[PDB]
Amino acid sequence: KIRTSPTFRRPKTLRLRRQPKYPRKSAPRRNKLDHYAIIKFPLTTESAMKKIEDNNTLVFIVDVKANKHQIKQAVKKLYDIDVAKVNTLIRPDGEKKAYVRLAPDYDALDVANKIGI
Amino acid sequence: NPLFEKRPKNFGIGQDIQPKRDLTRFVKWPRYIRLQRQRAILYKRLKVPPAINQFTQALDRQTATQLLKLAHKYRPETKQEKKQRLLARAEKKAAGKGDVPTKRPPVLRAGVNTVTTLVENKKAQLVVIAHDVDPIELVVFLPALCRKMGVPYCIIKGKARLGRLVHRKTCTTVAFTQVNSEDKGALAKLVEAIRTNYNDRYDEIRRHWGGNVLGPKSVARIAKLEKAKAKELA
Amino acid sequence: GRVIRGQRKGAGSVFRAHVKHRKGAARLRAVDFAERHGYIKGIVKDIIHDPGRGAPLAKVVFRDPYRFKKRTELFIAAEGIHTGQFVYCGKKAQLNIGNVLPVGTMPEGTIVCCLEEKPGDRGKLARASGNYATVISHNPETKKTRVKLPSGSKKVISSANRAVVGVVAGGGRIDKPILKAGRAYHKYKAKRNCWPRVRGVAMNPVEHPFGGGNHQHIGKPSTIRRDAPAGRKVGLIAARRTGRLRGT
Amino acid sequence: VRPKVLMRLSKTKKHVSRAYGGSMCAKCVRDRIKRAFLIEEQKIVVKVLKAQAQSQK
Amino acid sequence: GAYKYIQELWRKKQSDVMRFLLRVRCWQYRQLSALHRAPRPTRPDKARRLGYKAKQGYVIYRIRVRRG
RNA sequence: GGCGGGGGGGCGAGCCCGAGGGGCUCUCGCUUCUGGCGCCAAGCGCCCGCCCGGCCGGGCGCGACCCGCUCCGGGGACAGU
RNA sequence: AGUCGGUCCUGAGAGAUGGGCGAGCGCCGUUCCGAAGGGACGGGCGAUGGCCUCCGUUGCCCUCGGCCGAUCGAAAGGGAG
Ligand SMILES: [Mg+2]
Ligand SMILES: [Mg+2]
Ligand SMILES: [Mg+2]
Ligand SMILES: [Mg+2]
Ligand SMILES: [Mg+2]
Ligand SMILES: [Mg+2]
Ligand SMILES: [Mg+2]
Ligand SMILES: [Mg+2]
Ligand SMILES: [Mg+2]
Ligand SMILES: [Mg+2]
Ligand SMILES: [Mg+2]
Repeated sequence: KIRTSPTFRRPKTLRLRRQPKYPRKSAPRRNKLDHYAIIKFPLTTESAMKKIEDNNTLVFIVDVKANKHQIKQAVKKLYDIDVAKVNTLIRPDGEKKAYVRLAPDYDALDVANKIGI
Repeated sequence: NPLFEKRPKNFGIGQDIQPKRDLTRFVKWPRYIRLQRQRAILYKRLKVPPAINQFTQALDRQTATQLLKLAHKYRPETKQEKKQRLLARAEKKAAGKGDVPTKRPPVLRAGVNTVTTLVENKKAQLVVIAHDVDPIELVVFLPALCRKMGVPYCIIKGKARLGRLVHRKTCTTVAFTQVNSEDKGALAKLVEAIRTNYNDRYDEIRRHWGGNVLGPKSVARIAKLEKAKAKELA
Repeated sequence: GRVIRGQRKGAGSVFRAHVKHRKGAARLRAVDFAERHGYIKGIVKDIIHDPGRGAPLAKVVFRDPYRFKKRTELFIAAEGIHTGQFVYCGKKAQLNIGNVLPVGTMPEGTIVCCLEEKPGDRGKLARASGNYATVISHNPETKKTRVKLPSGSKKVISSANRAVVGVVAGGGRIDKPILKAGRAYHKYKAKRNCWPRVRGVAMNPVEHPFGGGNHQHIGKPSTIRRDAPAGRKVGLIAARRTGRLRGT
Repeated sequence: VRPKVLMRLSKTKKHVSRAYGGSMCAKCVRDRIKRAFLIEEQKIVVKVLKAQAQSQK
Repeated sequence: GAYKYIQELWRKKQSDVMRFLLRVRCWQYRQLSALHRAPRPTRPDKARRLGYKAKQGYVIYRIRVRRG
């Protein structure tokens, strides 16, 4: 056992994987940010309908804790429509207005009827 | 066979590199090594008092093994058979109305106070003292006490080695108290040999001032200083 | 009173050394096996200007005898070395300019520089631009050595320490009159803020023990001893003599 | 180009076909040849000269 | 039996047998850190008359202060 | 990161007797004409399942000497506190 | 908004553990009195699962891995499009 290094470095000793004996909050703390609490209002204004005629671009208001991926998940999972891209902004009254341009198949007008705007 | 060379490197200075040599003396140990390495040195620099270098005047290797086989057979009852004895004889003494199926158990005693009572009242006959109980206060009253009482004592090596005949980690002291039938003849054959070193030479052990040994670097310095001073004389 | 200027140096607030663009310290090789039983081959790559120093600053390359690696170390550029020299350093180094070697192996009369105070501290005495110690009066037993430092006070040092042979380049730097305030200003701007020589007479009662009075005069005797408290050791500190020199 | 550009270029637009390709200035290559030859001859000459120093002396 | 002898040997703390043992242990502790764990009390009498019963739950922290 | 001891070495004159030989006592060591390269072992001595006396992958020793109580130098019972 | 920028990086400096000090909240301090790498590819065995051909996942083992110390610090410096 001929130690050819002039430092005594710390020996790599065993380390255990953690195994608890019991849960520590009894249940998974469920996601309160589902595909319902993300997408609050569809926007109905002058500019956000001009988008829907000529641009195939639905406009929503989304909770600010969401991101560009979860909006695409919520719009598919509620409305059965595809999403091309999301374009988000923290609106300066506080909410996150989210401009969603759909696929070239699905129609901005027929979906606008079925949600009512 | 055909074309294999030998390439000899020259490992001198300013040329072909050094190998992976020994490097045991030259390594920065952690703080807990260099304490425990200088500490063994530090006994050998300072002049120890005679009351504590009674250790390192130890019972030799031949005698202590003869003593351990003697001490192996008064091994106390382990808690598995302490369990088994009490569960056995309680049923035996209830089925055959056993008043005494046990006369006397002979065993060695363990611990210092269980020894020191028996030495003060002449109740034990051979005393076995460990080497390495690091509070040395627990020792230096024993070899004068067994001197004044006249119970022969031995200084032996391995505080764990006393523990192995007691089923415990350290044991520090074992007093042979009640010898067997076939074992007193074993005992006086030893107590002769143990008085021969320790008890008879108590005026010699009283004045062993160990230590005061320098380092071999500076000792070799004075030995070379003898040669030139002998060159003054030659 | 208020805290004087020379007391305000000791916090290192605006008086720390301007030390960003400095190119590294200037030390020798730490004493290893090769230099104590032989010599080792090294090449000067290039010599650099270390700002805040008027001496030039060498940068010598080597080879590590224990790991396959080249080491780049920074000597002080003694006079006459050029890029591409084989500085050979160690105990049995052959006596030329630049070859650092112990004082017990050079003969007395050897004009050296960057020699060491006590062995193994990597170069302390006579480092500045144009200074030289000269080993004189060896002691064979009791391995010691008298050296004349660039003051004149013969210190005796332990003789296991090494000295790069020759004078430090930049000899006779100060012979240029600086001659305008900006060139005085730029010299000390690279060093540290030690420039404001605002005289103790011109300033007030509070801020220096000399000031005040309706005429710019001291009044207090300017020889203040070393038994003084801090912020009193002003003027000529414990001067054993004063006035203009004479002969020696 | 810039160092972060250099992941894009091909491994001909970053060096020269020579040994010591993109690192030595092609005059130092043909001086490291001449210097590594003429010193190594002097190793052999001095080894067999000092072999003859160990021969007749 | 022996806790009277430990008491009496540690009592006279100026004699030769003990002034070695005090002086080495004064060297022994000074190279260690400011606070650490002695695993068991180095005066087993003196801990025991203050409340130490040698079982689990009781720790000794050997601790160092500066004089003056 | 090669410290002090003991062994190794005539490619050494040492310092002597003296016939081969003797170590009384020393010397230290395997790099200086050049802006080159250098690591991660060659080689040997061994023990293995391998193929009938063969063939493939492994292991250790020596190559890189033994022991030892501080890493090596520098102070020193002063400085210091 | 991948390609405008913050994010990332270090500069002067600011800052925790180790350690020191302190009656004390804590201050000094930035490699200093330190067992401060948890990574690696390859050899090896042991397990595991897929299509147990062969792969894939860990267990530990031989080898290197100056760890030159964390981390913050620029919307004008460095910074792919
Ligand atoms: Mg002036
Ligand atoms: Mg002025
Ligand atoms: Mg004024
Ligand atoms: Mg005043
Ligand atoms: Mg415990
Ligand atoms: Mg685009
Ligand atoms: Mg702390
Ligand atoms: Mg701090
Ligand atoms: Mg940052
Ligand atoms: Mg910028
Ligand atoms: Mg860019």
